[PDB]
Formats: sequence, structure tokens, C-alpha cells
Amino acid sequence: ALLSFERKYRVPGGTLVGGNLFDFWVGPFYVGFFGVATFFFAALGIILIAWSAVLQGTWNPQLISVYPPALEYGLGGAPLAKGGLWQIITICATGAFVSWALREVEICRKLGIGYHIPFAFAFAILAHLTLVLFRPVMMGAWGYAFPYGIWTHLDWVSNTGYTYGNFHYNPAHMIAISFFFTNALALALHGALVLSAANPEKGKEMRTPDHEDTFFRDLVGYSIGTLGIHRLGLLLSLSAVFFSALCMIITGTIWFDQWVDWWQWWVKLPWWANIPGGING
Amino acid sequence: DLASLAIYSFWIFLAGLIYYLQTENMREGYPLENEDGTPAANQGPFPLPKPKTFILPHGRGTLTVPGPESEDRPIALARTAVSEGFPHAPTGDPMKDGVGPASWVARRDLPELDGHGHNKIKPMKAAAGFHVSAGKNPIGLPVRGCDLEIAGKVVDIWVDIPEQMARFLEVELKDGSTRLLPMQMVKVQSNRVHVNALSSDLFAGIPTIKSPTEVTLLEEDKICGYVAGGLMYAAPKRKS
Amino acid sequence: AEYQNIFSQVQVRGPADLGMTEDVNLANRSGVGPFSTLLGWFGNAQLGPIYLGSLGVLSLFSGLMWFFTIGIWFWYQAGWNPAVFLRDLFFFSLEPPAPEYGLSFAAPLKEGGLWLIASFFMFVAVWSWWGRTYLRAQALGMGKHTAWAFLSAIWLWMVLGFIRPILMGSWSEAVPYGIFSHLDWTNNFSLVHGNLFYNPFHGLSIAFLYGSALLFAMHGATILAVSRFGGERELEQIADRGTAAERAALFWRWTMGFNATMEGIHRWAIWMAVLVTLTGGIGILLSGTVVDNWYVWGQNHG
Ligand code: BCL
Ligand code: BCL
Ligand code: BCL
Ligand code: BCL
Ligand SMILES: CC[C@H]1c2cc3[nH]c4c(c3C)C(=O)[C@H](C(=O)OC)c4c3nc(cc4[nH]c(cc(n2)[C@@H]1C)c(C(C)=O)c4C)[C@@H](C)[C@@H]3CCC(=O)OC/C=C(\C)CCC[C@@H](C)CCC[C@@H](C)CCCC(C)C
Ligand SMILES: CC[C@H]1c2cc3[nH]c4c(c3C)C(=O)[C@H](C(=O)OC)c4c3nc(cc4[nH]c(cc(n2)[C@@H]1C)c(C(C)=O)c4C)[C@@H](C)[C@@H]3CCC(=O)OC/C=C(\C)CCC[C@@H](C)CCC[C@@H](C)CCCC(C)C
Ligand SMILES: COC(C)(C)C(=O)C/C=C(\C)CC/C=C(\C)CC/C=C(\C)CCCC/C(C)=C/CC[C@@H](C)CC/C=C(\C)CCC=C(C)C
Ligand SMILES: CCCCCCCCCCCC[N+](C)(C)[O-]
Ligand SMILES: CCCCCCCCCCCC[N+](C)(C)[O-]
Ligand SMILES: CCCCCCCCCCCC[N+](C)(C)[O-]
Ligand SMILES: CCCCCCCCCCCC[N+](C)(C)[O-]
Ligand SMILES: [Fe+3]
Repeated sequence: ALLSFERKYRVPGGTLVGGNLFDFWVGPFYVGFFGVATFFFAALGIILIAWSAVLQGTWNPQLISVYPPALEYGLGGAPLAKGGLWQIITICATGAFVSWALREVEICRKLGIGYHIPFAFAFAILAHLTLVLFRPVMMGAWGYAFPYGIWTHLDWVSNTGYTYGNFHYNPAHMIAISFFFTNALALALHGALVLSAANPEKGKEMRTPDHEDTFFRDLVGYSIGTLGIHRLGLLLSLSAVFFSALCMIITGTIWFDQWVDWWQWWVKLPWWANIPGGING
Repeated sequence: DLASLAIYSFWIFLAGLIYYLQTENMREGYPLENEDGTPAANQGPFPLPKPKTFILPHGRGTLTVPGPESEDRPIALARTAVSEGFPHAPTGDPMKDGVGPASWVARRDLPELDGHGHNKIKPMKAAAGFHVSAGKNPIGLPVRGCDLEIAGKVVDIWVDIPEQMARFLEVELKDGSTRLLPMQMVKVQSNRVHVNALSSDLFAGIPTIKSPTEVTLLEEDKICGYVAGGLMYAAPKRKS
Repeated sequence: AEYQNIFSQVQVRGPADLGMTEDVNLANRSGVGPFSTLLGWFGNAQLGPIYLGSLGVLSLFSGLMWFFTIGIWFWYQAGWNPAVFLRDLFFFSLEPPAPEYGLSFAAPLKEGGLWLIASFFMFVAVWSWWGRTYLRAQALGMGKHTAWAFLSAIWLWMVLGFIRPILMGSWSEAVPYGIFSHLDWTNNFSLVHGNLFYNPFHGLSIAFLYGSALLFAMHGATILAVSRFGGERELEQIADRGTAAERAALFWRWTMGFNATMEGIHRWAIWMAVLVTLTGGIGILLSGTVVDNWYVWGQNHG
């Protein structure tokens, strides 16, 4: 039940709410007030999903799907079997995510570490809120949210995107993608670099971070450094999700035509709008 | 069907990869233990991997993991409950005893070395060619603790030579001795270095280094543990 | 505010660092580049040196040739007009041969020949760059992880521009060189194969792409959170576990019930990333060679 080095860290303190009441572990898990809150929100949500399953027909994971209120309902409540379960489950979901972040904060305080992890998780939660709360609200209905089902949520992505043509053309989405792809590039390079240093050619001594800087200076003329690369992964990741949330919050609200047409602002600049030749004259 | 074959194979590969990776991640801290340090009955379903050996540079020897685990230091904590899973209360002063968020590990009592075999971290005055190149130079600033009381004055920066970065501020106390402070735990301002984690009276308790121009891994851990511990344990004397 | 360690409060410079030597041929290193104070708020301030031996020159030369071949075509499409060149930059496109040329080199310059020339240059640029990835590690005595990982990305690229075109019997299948045109190609690819969201390899590739952001957010944030104990000195934490590595593990153990080591997180890392392009290349390579329509295949296969 404890890692070999774990005991000295399991002291009282750090909790944000409750003093010592929930200050304890279950096996590996820390609990805290926010562990109780996440268990509650999550158990309720899963229950309601199982309920909603019955009201719909199946026990197949590939078929269970919980749809939000139809557009007719606007932003109001809805009978349970027709969108209300969705609304309640959404509240549970958020309640569980925020509780999980706040429980992460409690673990930071007990461990004496910085808050960067929950702070980063908050970006995932914000993107979720953009899809289920902020965007639907700005647009006037829950029914613009995505449903909860393995395959049906993909249908919604495809439908939503094709509402605006090829969604590739959304410029915030372009930036988001760029961050995703760059993050994964960075993550490959990072893991590869450290491992290449820690696991050198057979029989050789472990390399040093000096070798890691050298490898990269040799290879591309620059090395961001061991602090920098962790800064960079964090930034690339959060920037991807930030731009994701951006690319969606602006879609159906400030911009609702075909995204490819947005790019006309560029080609119609007076200085070159009417010059013949090329693709657009 | 070929694509069916590929997907079925892939899930089997993934299962194996996950198994491989989780066992790779058991090379430290396992076998799990009960609160009293004996082997726990329930180890989970992944066995320990076969040992690997890292060859350390500069004649520092070798590390083989997994290997026999041991804290190699006294841990001044006691059970607060009669069953598993509750906190363990400090038996003395947790900052001085180095437990809870003040913990340190018994790292080797030698300094980390660069690829050339020189000490990786040095006070800047002994680092040939090194100077501040941008930002406020903290050297000379008074140092303020979370009690808003002055604890000392910065007399140098300890720098990482091969990575060219600031790692500690060396701070002189009222008695004329100095302490290291982790660079990540200070706020350099235009008139001041401010230290949220420690109140002024706790500066003297920062663990000291045994030789004035190098720090060992053990010393860094004691210093870093101790200052991070003030976030929880100084708190009686923090006002924002 | 606690300071957060996203940007450095103080930069410090010393003598230009010329790096380790091991078995590197030093005649092949440039001298050091300048120092960027701008970069130094976030990463290292120093630029270079860089190593450019023969393979590096080769690679850089075809690379640029690939780039210039495309850009000459663009200028042409622009009618040599700089203003039309900038206006329509994202719209120009160097397209591969039409289907009737199959896998041959018979097509005219202006209608595929050029595309093949640019691709040839790209092929040698990348594979020589791969070789260089392996070689710079060898010279320094390092594992070959970087080259093995790079290979996973090269895999998707190969499948898109070479292996799948060849299996399909024509160059017309490959990706054109242009900003908008390659997005059009991607959208078209999915429509014509009955929606790539039903390609289980595509779904896997996405789980890894999101998972890589998840994992780098986790790891980047973890290492910064314990940087006040020297967390980012990961090699020495591996060799000699410190409190940084213990607090990091325990944050995760207490949160989600299990955790990594300082070394093993880097194995989770390299694999979360590499699997993006590995499952990705498989999904593409199967498309239209073996499976014409994923919606259909999915109706027959759970
Ligand atoms: C994966 C499925 C599709 C695809 C789908 C998409 C989608 C969808 C999007 C992109 C986007 C991009 N893709 Mg594409 N892309 C494909 C394969 C490629 C290949 C290739 C060699 O195989 C290349 C070079 C590119 C290049 C690009 C960039 C223009 C852009 C940002 C990529 C990035 O962050 O990379 C990693 C990051 C790095 C920093 C590495 C190096 C970065 C530079 C920018 C590489 C581009 C150089 C290129 C020659 C452009 C310069 C020409 C002009 C002077 C501008 N794609 C395949 C065929 N790609 C995004 C975009 O913004 O499109 C306009 C976008 O939304
Ligand atoms: C036909 C479809 C359209 C299209 C339409 C859309 C649509 C529509 C959307 C995107 C969105 C995205 N698209 Mg697009 N997209 C297309 C083509 C592409 C291509 C490509 C190569 O062609 C790429 C790479 C992308 C990439 C992207 C990303 C920028 C973004 C998805 C990530 C995200 O938002 O994370 C954010 C992360 C989250 C939302 C996760 C939140 C997680 C929560 C907080 C916690 C979960 C806990 C959970 C319940 C687990 C509990 C159990 C435990 C496991 C034990 N698109 C095509 C052209 N795209 C989406 C976006 O930007 O969303 C904001 C979006 O809605
Ligand atoms: C982000 C932009 C779009 C979107 C676009 C896509 C697209 C496009 C794809 C997916 C795919 C997935 N998405 Mg989705 N997805 C969205 C929002 C979500 C949310 C959410 C709470 O916001 C969740 C939980 C999921 C979950 C999922 C998974 C079923 C699948 C793998 C994701 C993954 O590995 O990520 C990275 C995270 C990890 C590796 C950690 C593990 C996460 C686990 C696997 C989550 C399991 C959730 C569980 C099945 C349902 C809730 C569980 C219980 C009720 C508690 N998506 C929004 C609407 N998603 C892929 C798929 O195969 O779909 C069938 C796919 O191709
Ligand atoms: C309408 C569009 C279709 C679609 C069509 C496609 C197609 C087609 C493909 C993908 C692929 C992918 N799509 Mg999809 N995709 C859709 C919707 C989505 C959504 C979403 C939320 O809707 C998401 C998140 C994704 C996500 C993804 C990625 C997981 C995957 C690409 C991985 C990658 O890293 O490639 C980027 C990495 C590379 C391209 C490797 C490049 C390596 C080379 C060696 C680099 C050379 C650099 C060069 C020399 C230039 C150097 C310049 C420098 C400055 C020096 N797609 C919809 C359904 N998608 C790819 C895939 O694998 O599918 C299975 C793919 O081919
Ligand atoms: C912001 C950058 C990236 C990111 C960061 C990030 N994620 C994080 C963290 C961080 C820093 C954590 O600390 C936290 C964690 O603990 O990781 C292990 C986490 C996490 N991100 C997770 C998943 C996740 N993150 C994703 C994405 C991302 N996370 C971003 C790409 C995705 C995507 C891409 O789809 C998923 C699926 C979890 C592993 C974990 C948070 C677990 C949690 O909140 O536990 C509390 C809640 C529950 C146990 C279950 C709640 C269930 C019910 C309330 C009902 C179900 C709701 C419904 C929405 C289901 C939808 C069904 C689908 C088919 C659509
Ligand atoms: C594992 C999956 C991820 C991955 C991994 C990965 N990529 C890699 C590697 C790895 C492990 C490397 O080791 C290798 C590398 O060296 O990285 C630094 C690389 C690499 N991946 C790269 C790009 C890249 N990777 C991508 C993706 C991914 N890489 C995946 C997400 C993408 C995407 C998402 O589209 C791109 C665009 C390169 C930076 C590098 C391979 C470099 C290479 O092959 O170079 C050959 C070409 C040249 C040497 C010269 C071409 C020069 C010209 C293009 C012009 C210069 C730029 C121009 C804009 C200005 C200057 C011109 C003026 C004269 C006008
Ligand atoms: C300013 O003006 C000047 C002239 C100075 C310029 O130089 C400007 C230059 C430009 C404006 C160029 C701009 C370049 C682009 C927009 C390129 C964009 C490219 C992409 C978006 C690429 C996407 C995908 C590319 C892929 C998948 C390529 C795969 C190719 C390889 C697998 C190659 C396969 C090899 C073949 C087919 C050769 C076969 C023959 C043999 C003998 C091997
Ligand atoms: C059930 C068996 C399926 C095979 C799965 C194999 C996963 C092995 C992962 C690669 C290990 C890396 N290594 C040791 C070669 O360096
Ligand atoms: C998608 C990544 C999920 C990987 C899950 C594998 C986790 C195994 C957990 C084992 C931990 C057992 N324990 C606590 C006894 O060590
Ligand atoms: C190295 C870490 C492994 C993480 C694996 C996460 C798998 C997510 C499930 C995706 C479902 C894909 N599919 C094809 C069945 O639809
Ligand atoms: C798809 C995600 C699956 C969840 C993985 C979480 C694994 C946690 C394991 C906890 C171990 C607890 N115990 C008592 C068995 O040791
Ligand atoms: Fe790391």
C-alpha cells in the first residue's frame, strides 16, 4: 500500500475545506473533501447514464448515447428522457472535473509542490465548458452541444464541421492543429533525447545533459535546454487547447458562413485585388 | 480481412506495450510496503522487471534497479490512527526533521558533475566568464521573508555552468554566515528579493553546506526540502 | 504571486559552450552562433554551433531544392508578379501527375514532372536527415531513440507520398505541395474513403495525438512543479532519485492511483508520441488498398 519512500510525505495538512475530516487515503488514493465531491458527482453521473441507457434501449457501449435537448427546447430544462438526463449529467461531469482539479490542488499543498498540474488541467476543463456550456449558451440552446456516446459524438464533430464547409479553413483551428502536431513532435524528441542519454550505446557510461545540449546543437544548431523543453511541452499543449476552444467559441457566433470564404479578406486587399493572373484573377 | 488482422494485432501489441511500460516504471519505490516498512501482501498484478544497470560517469560507480530499497535516514513521524491510510504526525519540528513537505532524500553527498567532470553548480564569483546577462541582478538586494522582515542580503548567484542558468541565491545572514535559496522559490523585485516560503526567523534553520564553494546532491535536497516545507509550516507567520 | 518558472527572472551567461567531443569530428562544427537574450527568457540563449558534414550538406541542399522547385512553380502560376505571388500564396499548388500516367516518369514538367522532381529532392532531404539523426547520436555515444522515433514520422510521410501511391498504381494519389491544396486533399481523402472517423487506426491516431498533449501537459507541469527541487535534472534524478522525483511520483499516485519513474515517464512519452504516426500510417496505407470505405468496413467488423 505505500511506495518504499512514501511514508515521510503522508503528513496532515494541505486541505482546502474540512480541516482533518477527509484527510486520509484509500490504498494509493488521497481523498480529501474534493475526493468525496468527485466520487459523488461521478457516481451520480454514471448512474444517470445507466438510467438514460434504459430509457433509450441498450447496454451496448458502442450504442449508448445521451443526447442533449433538441433545439426546440432552447436553453430551458427538458424532460429527462428527452434531454434532461443530458443536462444533469453535464452538471455532474463539470462538478467532477472541477472537484478533481481542486483535489489536485490539495495534493500539491501537502507535497509542497507548485500548482502547475491543476492549472494545466483547467485548460482541458475550459475546452469542455466551451463545447457544453459557453458555445451552446451564446448560440441559444443546449442542442448545439455534443452528445455523450462513443460514436455519436464523432458524428456531431463531422456534422458540426461540415456546417461551415471544410473546417480546415477556420484559422484558429489551423493554429490549434499546428500546436497539436508540434507538441507531439516535441514529446517524441523529449522522450527520445532523455532515453538516448540514459541508455547509451552498450557498455558506455550514462550521458549528461551536456551531451543532450550537444546532440541538438549538432543536429539543428540549437538546443532549448532541460528547463526549456518542459516549459515548451507545457506551452505547446495548453496553446493547442486554448486555440481549440477559441476556434469553436467563434464558430456559429461571430462567424457562421463557410470558413473557406473568410480568407477572401486577404485576396481582396485593394493593392492587389484586381491585378490579373494567378489563381484569383 | 487484412485490416481486421491489423487492428486485432495492434490491440495485442498495445496490451504488451502497456505491460512493458508499467513494469519499467516499477524500477523505483517497489515492492510496496505497509506503513511500518515491511512488504505489503498485495503487490498488484505486474511483477518487478529484470534489473538493469546504469554506468555512472567519473568513477561514480553504478546503479542497479530494481534493488533493495531503503530510506537510509530516520523518519520522525508517528501514526495518528489504529488502521492503515491515515496521516502520520511529526514527532518534533517537521522543518528540522525533514518530513512532510519539508522532506529530503538521502541523495549522495557528492556534487553533481558536468560532462567534463567539473562541479556542475558553482558560485558565480568562481565561475570564470559568468555574469548576469539580462534581468535585474539580485546580487546586493535585501532579502525579505513572508513576515515582511529582512532576513539577509544576496551576496552571489550559484549558477549551473554547463546549462548556463541561475540555480540558487546565496544569502548572507545577520551573523555573517550564508545560506542557499532555490532560484524557483524567490521573487526578484527592483528593491528586494522576496521569499514567500520562509519567515525571517526561519532563515537560520536552512541547512548549511559543508564547503563554501560547492553543494552536494544531499545538501541541495535538504535545502530545497526545507524551503518548500515553509509553505505549510511557516504559515502561522505568513500574511499576504 | 509565487514565481511560476515559466520564464526566467535572471539570465546568466558564460563562455560560449562548444559542447562535448566524444567521437565527433570537430572539423565539421561551425563556430558558435550569436546569443539571443530573447530566447534566454524561456530556453537557452546560445545559438550553434551546428555540425554540417557531408550528409548534412546533401540534406540541406535537396531540402532547399525541394523548396525552390515548388516556389519556382508558384512564381510561374503567379505570372512572375510579386503582388499576385503574395496575394495567392496559399492557393498555388504543385500537383502530381494525372492518373493516366500511372507510376511513370512520362508526364510533362508542367503537369506532374515538376512534382516528381520536387519529391525526389524531398525524399533525399529527409532520408539523409534521418541518417544524420542516427550519426550525430553515434558520434556522441548515445542511444538511437531519436532516429527510431523520427522513423515513425517518416513512416506516415512515406505512406502518403510513396508507398500508398505505388500500391495504388499512380502518383496521382500523392499529396500536392500547397498550403490550401493539401488541406483539400486531406478532406477529399476522407470523403472518398467513406469517412476516416470510422478508420479504427484513425481513431487510435487521434487518441495518441490528444494523449500526447495530455501527457506533455502532465509531464511539463509536473517537472515545473518540482523544479524547486531540481526536478528538471532528470538524468541525475534517474541515477540518484531525489525528493523532486519522489514528490512528482506521489502527486500522481495520490491523484490517480499509480505513477511513473523519472526514467519511465520518458518511455510513456516517446511511445504516446510515436504511436500517433505509426497507427496513422497504417490507417492511411490500408485505405483504398484493402478498404475502400470505412463506414462499410465498420458495418462488417463491429
Ligand atoms: C496530417 C494530414 C495531412 C495534413 C493535414 C494538415 C492539417 C489539417 C493542417 C496542417 C497544417 C500544416 N501542415 Mg499539413 N498535413 C499533412 C502533411 C504535411 C506535411 C508533410 C511533409 O507530410 C507537411 C510539411 C505539412 C505542413 C503543414 C504546415 C503548413 C502546417 C503546420 C504543420 C506543423 O505544425 O508541423 C510541425 C511543426 C513544426 C514547427 C515543424 C516545422 C514547421 C514548418 C512551418 C513546416 C512547414 C513548411 C512548409 C514548406 C510551408 C512554408 C511555405 C510558405 C513560405 C508559407 N503537412 C497530411 C497530408 N496539415 C495546419 C495548417 O496550418 O495548414 C495551413 C493545419 O490546420
Ligand atoms: C469533419 C470534421 C472537421 C473538424 C471539425 C472539428 C470540430 C467540430 C471540432 C474540431 C476540434 C478539433 N479539431 Mg478539427 N476537424 C477536422 C479536421 C481536423 C484535423 C485533421 C488532421 O484533419 C485535426 C488534426 C483536427 C484537430 C482538431 C483540434 C484543434 C480540436 C480537437 C482537440 C480539442 O478540442 O481538445 C480539447 C479537449 C477536450 C474537450 C477534452 C476535455 C476532457 C475533460 C476535461 C475530462 C475528461 C474526463 C473523462 C470523462 C474521463 C473519465 C474516466 C477516466 C479515463 C478514468 N481537426 C475536419 C475538417 N474539429 C474540436 C475543438 O476545437 O473543440 C474545442 C471541435 O469541436
Ligand atoms: C476533443 C474534440 C471532440 C472529440 C473528438 C474526438 C475524435 C475526433 C475522436 C475522439 C476519440 C475519443 N474521444 Mg472524443 N471528442 C470530444 C470530447 C471528448 C470527451 C469529453 C468529456 O469532452 C471525452 C471523455 C472523449 C473521449 C473520447 C474517447 C472515447 C476517444 C479517445 C480519446 C482520447 O484518448 O483522448 C486522450 C486521452 C487519453 C489517452 C486518456 C484516456 C481517456 C479515456 C480513453 C476516456 C474514456 C471515456 C469513456 C469511454 C466515456 C466516459 C467514461 C465513463 C462514463 C466515466 N471525447 C470533443 C467533442 N474524440 C477518438 C475515438 O476513437 O472515438 C471513437 C477519435 O477519433
Ligand atoms: C475532413 C478531414 C478528415 C481527416 C482526414 C485525415 C487524413 C487524410 C489523415 C488524417 C490524419 C490524422 N488526423 Mg484526421 N481527419 C479528420 C478529423 C480529424 C480530427 C478531428 C477532431 O476532427 C482530428 C483531431 C484528427 C487528427 C488526425 C491525426 C491523429 C492524424 C495525423 C497525425 C500527424 O501527426 O500528422 C502530422 C505528421 C506528419 C504528416 C508526418 C510528417 C513527417 C515528415 C518527415 C516531415 C517532413 C518535414 C518537411 C521536410 C518540411 C521541413 C520544413 C522545416 C521547417 C525544416 N483528424 C476528418 C475526418 N486525417 C493522418 C492520418 O494518419 O490518418 C490516419 C492522415 O493522413
Ligand atoms: C489541456 C491539455 C490536455 C489535457 C491536460 C490534462 N488532462 C488531465 C490533466 C491535465 C493537466 C490532469 O491532471 C488530469 C489527470 O488526472 O490526468 C491523469 C487530466 C485528465 N484528463 C482526462 C481525460 C482527457 N483529457 C483530454 C485532453 C486533454 N487533457 C488536453 C489535450 C481528453 C481528450 C483529448 O478527449 C480526455 C478524454 C482524464 C484522464 C483526467 C481527468 C479525470 C477526472 O476528471 O476524473 C474525475 C471524473 C471522473 C472519474 C469521471 C466523470 C464521469 C461522469 C461525470 C460522466 C461522463 C461525462 C461525459 C462528458 C462522458 C463523455 C463520453 C464520451 C464518449 C464523449
Ligand atoms: C512521432 C510523430 C511526430 C514527429 C516526430 C519527429 N519529427 C522529427 C523527428 C522526430 C522524432 C526528428 O528527429 C527530426 C528532427 O530533426 O527534429 C528536430 C524531425 C523533423 N520533423 C520535421 C517536421 C515535421 N514533423 C511533423 C510531425 C511529427 N514529427 C509527428 C507529429 C510535421 C507535421 C506535423 O506536419 C512536420 C512539418 C522537421 C523539423 C524534422 C525533419 C527535418 C528534415 O527532414 O529536413 C529535411 C529538409 C531540410 C534539411 C531542408 C529544407 C529547408 C526548407 C524547407 C526551407 C527552410 C525554411 C523556410 C521557411 C525559411 C528559409 C528559406 C529562405 C532561403 C527563403
Ligand atoms: C520567395 O520565393 C522563392 C523562389 C525564393 C521561394 O523559394 C519560395 C518557396 C515557396 C513559396 C515554397 C512553398 C512550399 C510549400 C507551400 C510546400 C508545402 C508542402 C506541404 C504542405 C507538404 C504536405 C505533404 C507532403 C508529402 C506527404 C510528401 C510525401 C513526399 C515523399 C514521400 C516523396 C516520395 C518521392 C517520390 C514520389 C520520388 C519518386 C522517384 C524516385 C526516383 C524515388
Ligand atoms: C503479448 C506480446 C505482444 C508484443 C508486445 C511487445 C511490446 C514491446 C515494446 C518494446 C520494448 C522496447 N525494447 C525493450 C525493445 O527496447
Ligand atoms: C492509457 C494508460 C493507462 C495505463 C494504465 C496502467 C496502470 C496500471 C496501474 C498499476 C499500479 C499498481 N500499483 C499501485 C500496485 O502499483
Ligand atoms: C501509451 C499509452 C496508451 C493509451 C491508449 C488509449 C486508447 C484509447 C481508445 C481509442 C478507441 C479506438 N477505436 C479504434 C476502438 O475506436
Ligand atoms: C481507462 C483508464 C483505466 C483506469 C486506470 C487506473 C488504475 C488505478 C489502479 C489503482 C490501484 C489500487 N490497488 C488497490 C489495486 O492497488
Ligand atoms: Fe522530462
